[PDB]
Amino acid sequence: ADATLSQITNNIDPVGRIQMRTRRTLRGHLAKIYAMHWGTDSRLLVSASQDGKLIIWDSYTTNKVHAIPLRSSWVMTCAYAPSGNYVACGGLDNICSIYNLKTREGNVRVSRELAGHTGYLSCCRFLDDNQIVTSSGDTTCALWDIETGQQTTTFTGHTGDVMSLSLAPDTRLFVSGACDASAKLWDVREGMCRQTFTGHESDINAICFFPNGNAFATGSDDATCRLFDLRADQELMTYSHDNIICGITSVSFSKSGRLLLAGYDDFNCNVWDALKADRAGVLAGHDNRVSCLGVTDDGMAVATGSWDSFLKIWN
Amino acid sequence: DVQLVESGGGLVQPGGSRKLSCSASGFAFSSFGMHWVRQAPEKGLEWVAYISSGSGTIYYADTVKGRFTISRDDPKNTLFLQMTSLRSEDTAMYYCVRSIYYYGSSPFDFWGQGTTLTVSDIVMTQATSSVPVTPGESVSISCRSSKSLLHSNGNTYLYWFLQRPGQSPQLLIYRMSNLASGVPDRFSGSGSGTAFTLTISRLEAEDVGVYYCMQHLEYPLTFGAGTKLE
Amino acid sequence: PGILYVIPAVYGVIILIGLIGNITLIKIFCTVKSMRNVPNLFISSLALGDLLLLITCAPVDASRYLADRWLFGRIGCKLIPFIQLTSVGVSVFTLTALSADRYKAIVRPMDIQASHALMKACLKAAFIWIISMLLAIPEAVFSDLHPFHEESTNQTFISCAPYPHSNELHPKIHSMASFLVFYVIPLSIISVYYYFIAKNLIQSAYNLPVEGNIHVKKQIESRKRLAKTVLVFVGLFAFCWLPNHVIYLYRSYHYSEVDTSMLHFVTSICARLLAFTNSCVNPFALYLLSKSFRKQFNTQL
Amino acid sequence: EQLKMEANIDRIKVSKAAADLMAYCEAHAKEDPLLTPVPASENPFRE
Amino acid sequence: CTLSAEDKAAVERSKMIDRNLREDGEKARRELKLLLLGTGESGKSTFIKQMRIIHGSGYSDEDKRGFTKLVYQNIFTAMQDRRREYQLSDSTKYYLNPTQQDVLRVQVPTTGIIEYPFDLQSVIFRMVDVGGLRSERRKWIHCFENVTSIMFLVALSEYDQVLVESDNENRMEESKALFRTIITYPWFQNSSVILFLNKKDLLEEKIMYSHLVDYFPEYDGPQRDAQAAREFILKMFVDLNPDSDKIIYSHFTCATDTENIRFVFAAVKDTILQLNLKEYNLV
Amino acid sequence: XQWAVXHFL
Repeated sequence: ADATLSQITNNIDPVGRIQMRTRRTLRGHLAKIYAMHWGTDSRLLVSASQDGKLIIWDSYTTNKVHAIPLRSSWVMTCAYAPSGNYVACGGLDNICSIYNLKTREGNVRVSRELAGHTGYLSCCRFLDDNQIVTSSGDTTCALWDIETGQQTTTFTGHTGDVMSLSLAPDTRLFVSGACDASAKLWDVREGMCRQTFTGHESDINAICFFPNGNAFATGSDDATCRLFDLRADQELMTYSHDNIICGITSVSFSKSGRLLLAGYDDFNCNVWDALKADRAGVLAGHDNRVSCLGVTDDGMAVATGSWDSFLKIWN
Repeated sequence: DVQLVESGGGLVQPGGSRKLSCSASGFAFSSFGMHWVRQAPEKGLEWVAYISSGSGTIYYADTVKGRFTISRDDPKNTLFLQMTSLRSEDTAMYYCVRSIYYYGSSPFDFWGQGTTLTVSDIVMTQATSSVPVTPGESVSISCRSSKSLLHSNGNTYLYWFLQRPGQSPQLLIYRMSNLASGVPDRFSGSGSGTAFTLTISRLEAEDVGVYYCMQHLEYPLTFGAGTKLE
Repeated sequence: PGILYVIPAVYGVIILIGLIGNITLIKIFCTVKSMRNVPNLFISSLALGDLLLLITCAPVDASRYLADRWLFGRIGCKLIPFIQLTSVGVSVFTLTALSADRYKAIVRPMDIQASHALMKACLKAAFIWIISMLLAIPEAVFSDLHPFHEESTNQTFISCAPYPHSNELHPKIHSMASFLVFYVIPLSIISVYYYFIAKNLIQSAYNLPVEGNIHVKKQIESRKRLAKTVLVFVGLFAFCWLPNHVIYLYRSYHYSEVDTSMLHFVTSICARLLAFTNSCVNPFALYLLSKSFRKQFNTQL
Repeated sequence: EQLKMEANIDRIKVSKAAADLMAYCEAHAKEDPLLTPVPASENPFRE
Repeated sequence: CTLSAEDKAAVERSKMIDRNLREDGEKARRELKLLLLGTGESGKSTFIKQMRIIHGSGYSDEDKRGFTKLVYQNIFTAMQDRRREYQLSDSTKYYLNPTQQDVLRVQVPTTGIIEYPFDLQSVIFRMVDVGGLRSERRKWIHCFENVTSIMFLVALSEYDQVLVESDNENRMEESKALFRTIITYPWFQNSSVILFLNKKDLLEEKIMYSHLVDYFPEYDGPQRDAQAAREFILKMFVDLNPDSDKIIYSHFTCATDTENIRFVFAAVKDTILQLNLKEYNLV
Repeated sequence: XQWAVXHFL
C-alpha cells in the first residue's frame, strides 16, 4: 500500500454536477419490481415483478414486445441472454427458469428449469447461450449446463447467503457478495476461489465489475459503497455520506467507469464520481425503494426500477 | 410444425360469392396478424387484405375495397375472406400470409399453400424478367422504388421473396439487409433509398425461380413484376 | 339597531367558524398528496359545496335583514339564487353519496377497489354537481324583482323574489317539490344507510374473533361509540334542515300576503342559523371521530 | 489450506493500480454519454 | 401520423399487452395473501396435514409409498417417560408399539415456499408457508411486506418441554421471543396478527402431572386447571403486542378442529373492516 | 323590508 487512491486522484478535475431527466417511464407492472436487465442491443430490456410477470420492453417507443407469465410469483432476479434469444428468472422457488424469446410458434415457452440449489435464487447471469451462473441463499454459487440440465461446477467457500453476482467482461472470472460481508473472486473454469475481500461490516446486497475488469464495487446494508482492486488485493475507496444511513439495493457503473450509480432505500439514486468519491448527482424520480439499476452497453441511458412499480429511463 | 392450409376455391359463376378460409396450426395464431395475397394465372402477385392481431385494424386493396371482407376466428384458429360480386379479375391463387410486428421481428415469414379461384401510392418496378445463369456465378437482381423507402426511424422497408416452380413464395430478406431464419448465407441484400440489389453468390440449382421485391412503408404493399432466373 | 348588530354579531361568528373548518379540510386534501383517494374525494366535494353555501348564501341574508333595498339589482337577483340553490343541492346530495360510500365500506368490505374506483368517484361528484346546476336553473329563469304589499305598513315594496305574483300555483308547486326533493329523499337515504351501518358496527363489536374478551375491551367500546356518532349525524342533518324547509314553505303558501311579526322575525333568523350550522357540523364532527385526522387538521392549522 | 493458498497471490503496488484505473478512465472519456451528454439529434431517447 | 405501418402494429401489440396486464391485476387483487410463520410446531408440520384431511384431500397408494421410507427413517431418528427433558418425536410410542395415520405423523422438514390456495364464500386466499426456508430472514422478509395477515401457530403443551440442543432454554420462551420479533417488524405494521394455540388435548393431560407455576413464576391459579393455564398462556402471548391499538386474533385448535377455515375468514373480514374504518376516518 | 318574503334561502 504505497498510497491511497484519493491521494493519486487529488489533482484531477471534478466531474461537476450531473443532471439526468426521465426520458421515458415504463408502466404496466402491478406489484413491486425486484429485478431488471438491459439487452446487448441496448434498446430492449426485461424486468421482473411480484405480480408474476416478466416483461420485455422496447425502450425507445415504450412498447411492450413480450409479456411472460411466471409459475412462481416470488421472483428476485432477472437476466437477458447476450445473444438475445433467452431470458432467465428465479426466486424463492429455488429454480432458475430459462425461457426462449426467438421461438417459431410466436409464444415464449420455458426451455429448461434448473433445480439444484436449496436456498432462494438471488442472481443469475448468462455466460453464453448454454452456460449460466447462479447465486443462492444456500451459501453456494453454481455454474450450469443449460442443455444437459445439470450444474457442472459448484463454488462453496461462502458461509453466509450470497446475494449478488457479477461477471467479468472476459467471462472467465466472477465476483460474488454474501451476507457475511465478504466478496470472493471465483475462477469459472477451475471452480476455486482466487481471492477474498472483507472491508464491509454488514451484508453486501450489490456487486459490479469495473469496465476494465481489474476492479469491482460493492454496496452494503451499511450505507457505504466500497471499491476493491483485484491486483493490489485491497479496498481502494469508500463512498459514504453522513446523511445516508439506508441500505444500498443496487450498484452499477458508467461506460467509462467514471460514474458509479447506486440505488438506495432513501427512495432516491445517487451518482458518485468514482475517482474522487464525491457525490455528483441524484436521481429522485421514484417514491419507493429503488430495487434495480442497470446502465446500457453503450452508456446511452440508465434504467431504474422500484417498489412503486414504474421503470424510468434517464439521460 | 407451422402449417397454414387454405380451402374454399373452385369454379364460381360470375356475379356470385365465395368464402375462403385458411386453417392455422403449430403457432400462436392469436398473436399473428394476417394478410391475403393473390397471384394472377401467369402474372406476378398482388396484395389483397390485412387483418391485425386482435382485429383492431383492417386494410383492403383499393381494387376490392367494398366487395371483400376479412375476418378471423382467433379461438377456432381460422381466417375467412368473404368475396361478393365476383368480377373476372378475381381469377387468381389466394395465399394466406402470417406476419408479426414488434421490434426485430420478421413479417411475411410463412406463406400458405394457396387455393385456386376461377370465374368463367408506390409502384415497385423490376426492369428485368429473365436472367439465365449457370451455377457458380454471382447474380445481382435490381428493383427500383417510386419514393424513398427509408423511413425517418432509419428502417428501409423492402422485403425480398422467392417463388420456386410449383412451390409457395418464401421470405429471403426483410428490411433490405436482414436474412430470414433458415436461408443460406449465400443470399445478401444492399440498397440505396430508391434503388435495391439482391446478390446470390455461389448460385445453386435450388435458387432458380421468380424473385419478387415488395414494400411495407405505406399500406398498398405493392409488389414487383418479378425477375426470373433460369 | 342593537338587535341588527346581534344578527351579524352571530351570523359572522358562525360563518367564520365554518369557513375555517371547511378551508382546513380543503387544505388537507391537496397538501398531503397521499390523502387523495375514494373516501377523501367525497368529503372534499362536500367541503367545496359548504364553502360555496357559506360564502354566498349567508351575506345576502344578512343584507336582506340589514337593508330594505336590493343591493345586487336585476342581473344580480338572477345570479344569486342560481348559486344558492346549486350549493344547497351539492351539499345535500354529496352527503348522501358519503353515506352510501361508508355503508359500502363498512357493511360489505369485499372488492372495495372495484377496478377504476377513483375515476367512478370523480364522475359521481361531477354528476351530482351537474344535477345541482339543472335543479338551480329554473330558479334563475323565474327569479325577478316583484312588488310586495304589506298589510300592516300598507307599503308596496319591490324585492327580489323567486317567482311572479301573476301565478298562484307555481309558488306552491315549486315550494312543495323543492322541499320533497331537497330534504325528504336525502334524509330517507341517509337514515337507511346509517341505520344499517350502526346495526353492523354493534353486531361486529360483540362478535370480535378473539378468545380473550378483556384484551379487546377498548376496541369494543370504540365500535359501540362509532354507531352512536353515526346515528347523531342522521339527527343533526334532520334538525337543521327542518325549520328552513318549514319557514320557506309557509311563506310560499301565503305568497301574496307579507307577514311582519315578531314571531316570524325570530323564527326566520333561527331557521337560517340552524340551516347554515349543518355546513360546520359536517367536517368538525369527523374531526372529533379521528385522532389521526385531528393530528392532520392541527398540522394544516 | 485455502488461506495458505490465498497468501501466494501476486500483489502489485496500489500506485500501479491507481494509474491503470485513471488511465482507463481517460482513454474512454469521449465515448461516455452520461459523463459528457450527447447532442439531442443523436440521442435515441427524446430525439 | 409520424409512425410507420410496422410501428403502428407494434403499438397495437403493446396495447393488447397492457389490457392483459390489467386483467391479470384485477384477477390478482381478489386474492388475499396470508403468511404462515414457521415455528417448532410448524416445523413438525403434522397440523397442516391433518387440516388437509379435514378439507377432504387424501392419499393414494403412490403418496403412501412416498412416506414409507420416511416412516422407517423416523423410527431410527427417534431411537438414536421423561420426554420433556429432551427432543423427541411426539409419535414415538405409536410407532414403537403405511396407513393414513402413519402418513400423518412423519415429521419432515420442507425445502422452500409452499403455497396452499383455498376458496371460501367467493373469497380466495393463499396461505404462503415460509417455515422451511432456512435462510437469513432479513434478506427475504420484505417480499411479504403487504399481506392481509401473518398467521402464527404455537403449541400449548410446550411450557414444560426444554430442548437438549438449547442449554436449559424453555421452548415456550423461544416461541414468545419469535412472536415478539416478528410482530415488531415494520414491514407488517399494516398486517393483522392471527395466533393459533395448538395441542389443546395434550395440555388437558399434561397439566395434571406438570405444574405451570414451576416453569413460569407469575402463574397463580388452581394449579390443576387446564382452563386457567390456557388463559395464562394466551395472556402471556397477547401481552407482547407493542401497539395496544391492533387486535391479535386468537383461537384454541385441537387437531380435530373443523372451524379453522371459518375463524381465518372471520379474522380476515374483521381485519378488512378495521382497515376500512381507518381509511374513512371513522376510527 | 327584504327579509320578509325571498327564495329558498
